[PDB]
Amino acid sequence: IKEAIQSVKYIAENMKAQNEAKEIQDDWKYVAMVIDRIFLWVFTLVCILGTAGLFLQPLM
Amino acid sequence: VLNVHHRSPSTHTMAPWVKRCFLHKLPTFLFMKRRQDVQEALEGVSFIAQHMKNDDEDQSVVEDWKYVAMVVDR
Amino acid sequence: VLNVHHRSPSTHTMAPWVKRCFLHKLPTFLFMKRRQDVQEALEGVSFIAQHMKNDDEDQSVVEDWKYVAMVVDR
Amino acid sequence: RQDVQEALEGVSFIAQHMKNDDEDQSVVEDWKYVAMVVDR
Amino acid sequence: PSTSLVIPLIGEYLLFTMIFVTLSIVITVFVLNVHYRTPTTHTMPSWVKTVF
Ligand SMILES: CCCCCCCCC
Repeated sequence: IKEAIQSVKYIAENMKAQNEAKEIQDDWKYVAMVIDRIFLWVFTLVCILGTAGLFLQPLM
Repeated sequence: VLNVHHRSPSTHTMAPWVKRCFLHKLPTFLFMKRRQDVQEALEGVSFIAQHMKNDDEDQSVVEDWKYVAMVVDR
Repeated sequence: VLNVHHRSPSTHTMAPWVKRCFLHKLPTFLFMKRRQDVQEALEGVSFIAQHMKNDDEDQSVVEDWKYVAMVVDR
Repeated sequence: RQDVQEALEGVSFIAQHMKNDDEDQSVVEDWKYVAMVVDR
Repeated sequence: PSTSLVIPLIGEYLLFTMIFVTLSIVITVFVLNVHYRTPTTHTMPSWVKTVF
């Protein structure tokens, strides 16, 4: 009788713990997305600067 | 078009222009057409219901992102 | 090292030597550091809770296999 | 009383659903083990 | 030819692009290691909460 109510309490605590772990995993994914974006901008600027200064500019 | 497939509500947020453009105009244009112990128990069951409703909302938004990627692909 | 990552609790048994070697000593050596209608409803809720407990145990064992793979990799 | 009756049917349906799900998981683990034996 | 006096601009461009694409794969293996990471195997630091 009380065992079923304690089991529902256990189910609620398990779902809360799984939700908190998924929050931590979303934070780990978001920091990787941030590193991905900063290196996208850095290598886009380096690629345009290299193809300008090394390929077209002396060759004109 | 592969990047807009894996967008989730925990990372991105769907802008209203990509709400209203890639779901209504172009799918119709490209032929897509879509006592004290008892008290804690009610609190736990209400928490379970809130969690399942939030999970269904997030799944609906990620299915929306998948359909947007499908429309851009076509 | 990719075979030991995909070892499940249902098909393999973790031996005590990999327990004592690849879980305790080497993660410190390599700087890792980790009423007949009513009565069946209660029995059903008890079965659901016990099955979620078994699922949590098997998930812990498969994450332990993943950590052993990570230690061998480093 | 009519509102009380459907919740017990819901709990029994959830129990039967999870039992069928566990049987399907056991059968697919059996298929995985057959693949493992043939590979070895 | 194999004249070592001066280097061509196109060979310099090929070497440049190979160096930066190799640095791109050594970055992308790091971001794949950062992505697939769980709280049951790693603890998240404090300075990464403010910077990244
Ligand atoms: C009291 C019924 C709870 C049912 C929980 C089911 C959870 C499915 C993820």
